[PDB]
Amino acid sequence: MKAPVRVAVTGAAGQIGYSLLFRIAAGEMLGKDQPVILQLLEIPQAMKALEGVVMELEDCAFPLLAGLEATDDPKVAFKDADYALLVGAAPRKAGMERRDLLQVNGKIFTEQGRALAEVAKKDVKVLVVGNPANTNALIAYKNAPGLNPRNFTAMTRLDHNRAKAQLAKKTGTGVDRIRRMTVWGNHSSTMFPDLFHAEVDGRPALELVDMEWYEKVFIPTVAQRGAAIIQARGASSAASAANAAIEHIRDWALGTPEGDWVSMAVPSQGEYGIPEGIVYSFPVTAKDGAYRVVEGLEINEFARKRMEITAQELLDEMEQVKALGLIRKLA
Amino acid sequence: MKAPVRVAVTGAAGQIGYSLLFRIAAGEMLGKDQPVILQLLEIPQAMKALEGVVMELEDCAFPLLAGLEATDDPKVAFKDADYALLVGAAPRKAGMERRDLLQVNGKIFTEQGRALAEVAKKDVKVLVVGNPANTNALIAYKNAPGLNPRNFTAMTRLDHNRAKAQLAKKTGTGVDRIRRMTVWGNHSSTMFPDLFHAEVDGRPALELVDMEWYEKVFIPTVAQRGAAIIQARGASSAASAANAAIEHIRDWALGTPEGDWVSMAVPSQGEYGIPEGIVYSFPVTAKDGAYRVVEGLEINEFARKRMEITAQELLDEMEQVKALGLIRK
Repeated sequence: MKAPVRVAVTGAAGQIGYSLLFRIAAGEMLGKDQPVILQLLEIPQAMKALEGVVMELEDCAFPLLAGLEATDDPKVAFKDADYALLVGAAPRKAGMERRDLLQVNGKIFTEQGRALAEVAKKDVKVLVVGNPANTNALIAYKNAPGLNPRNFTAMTRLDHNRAKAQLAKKTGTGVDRIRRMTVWGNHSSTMFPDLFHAEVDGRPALELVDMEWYEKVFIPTVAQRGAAIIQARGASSAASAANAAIEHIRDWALGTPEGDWVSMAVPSQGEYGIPEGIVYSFPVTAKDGAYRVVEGLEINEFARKRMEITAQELLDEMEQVKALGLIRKLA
Repeated sequence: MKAPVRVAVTGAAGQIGYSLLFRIAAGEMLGKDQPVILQLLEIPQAMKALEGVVMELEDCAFPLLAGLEATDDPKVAFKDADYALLVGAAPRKAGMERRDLLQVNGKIFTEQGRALAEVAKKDVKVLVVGNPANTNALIAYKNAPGLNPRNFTAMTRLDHNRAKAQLAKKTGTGVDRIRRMTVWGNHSSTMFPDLFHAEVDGRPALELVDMEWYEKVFIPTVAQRGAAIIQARGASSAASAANAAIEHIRDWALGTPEGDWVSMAVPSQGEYGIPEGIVYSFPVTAKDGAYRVVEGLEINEFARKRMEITAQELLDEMEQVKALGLIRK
């Protein structure tokens, strides 16, 4: 009964894409009743590989895959898009330093932001996965005049899920009984996983674990988890990143469970005193493609200090992209 | 909710495994009401990577993942297993001839068949994915005394799906309207994709495409599709292979759609005159862990010829393993 929606995915031949696209086409992101048209973008040098990924998608005989098109043109990939998952960012290349990376990312997200504003649905839901996600999302929305800034988000859901997994393991409880986890701030080493409002089968997390464990073990382990995957596998955490992306879009589009919330990095409107405009991870609830920051939560000194550190890092990143003229102003 | 089932997967840190485990844990193989305990096997040198895969699975916070354990011991991985997906086979190392590969696979699938027979559930459902799948399944079940040979299968579902995809493309129809595709025989270059019974939106396939296209374009293209993916991506078709494994198990454990059938390589009981014992792909319907070959189908000359060629290849393969004393002569 449902008309197809168009889902654009960039970096489509890369490792995250390879773990992402099949689950999307299977109906895992937007529902088993929702046909999808996949509009896939790569850089020119990866188009040959992308055509291979297209063949594999065909070879799954997915009943919900109502359309499938690969392109190297963002204005084609984003045409009439209902969702856009911006996975492809500047590749790490030998010789490239931070400022070089910033400029390449600046070009990518300026171009993609502009393309989205020109050709996508006005209510396109955008998720930036490619690193540095929060600041790339800022560049994208600032260069998408005519689109609601709050339709641009960045992914902290992988950190959020990692935090839930660590808490479940420590408390010996099923991860499905962990609620109200929050990761605040930047998708970076300064992220703040918040246990002060989290619940384990209805019980406050900090009645089951102590502050020493929280500070000395939990926080660093969540921060280092991406590195841990690389050390073990010799490859980055593509499958769990793809899972997190699916969950981020799914919970935004289909809604968060009653009594629970999720983490999403979204343009700040001053909630919790976070500077307006920076893309900052907040606890949020969602219903029908719209989300709201969960306000009213008590913030103690431990939390405030960490929320402020990560806010400042985001402000520093913003100043650097402002200095490169990638955005005019934060406000 | 259903009581949890134990799903064993070998080669669990490899490419097919990486595309397979997350969708199993998400409930895509056995249903959204079916919790799964994943019991993962790797060779010792891959255990470090497998622990990394374990961490990634944890980091997905899957509500249905009721247990998760990694091991290098088949008797641990297969313990109380309800399903066993045998993905890891002999790796292609420089300097190894076919005979060397056969010896290594013989060891692997003898050991795993014996382990399954010793420690898995008596009704464990087994799917061999690792190449050469049909013959590896033969070695496995022949060395699995006390287990129903009919519970040992090999995967031709990827060829099946590729065939449906090609027919949908050619006819300009949705792949969801392709029914009754069959791939017969070996998962090899001699496999036979059968359009004589296939239907496109209820219409016989061969009323929409002609025999010239079938023989000259369709068959070679399905046969070469794995090579096509490698040439394009620089890597094998891991994600679509994983998808095919999931569907093979899903349609077997749950059931095939009314009026439709799927392809599964199963130990032959002489259906269609196919020699007995060899693991051969047939059209089958299934439900609740049991399949039945669709019998009574009209087999014309074009089909018969190709069905016999691939049967003979499997017989030759069987004679190879018997001569190495891998199964009883």
